[PDB]
Amino acid sequence: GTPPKSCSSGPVYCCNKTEDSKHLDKGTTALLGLLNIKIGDLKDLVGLNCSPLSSCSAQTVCCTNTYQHGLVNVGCTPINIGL
Ligand code: NA
Repeated sequence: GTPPKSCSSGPVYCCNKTEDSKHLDKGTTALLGLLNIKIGDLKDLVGLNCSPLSSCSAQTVCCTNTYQHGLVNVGCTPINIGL
């Protein structure tokens, strides 16, 4: 029948690291600048080195956008796909 659903949009991502969009470190801010992502328009979390799931030992999040094969994700919120 219906398949299981979690994120309203996109797949569940497994991200090595997540950061508050309003407290990014200087390295992450620079990388986003390099990608021409406008930081002031971001909400929630930024994920770095993210891959979509179809098991994750790091952070499982739902994101609005993924860039450069998951180097950076934006609009990410924590999600719990377990019990
Ligand atoms: Na762990």
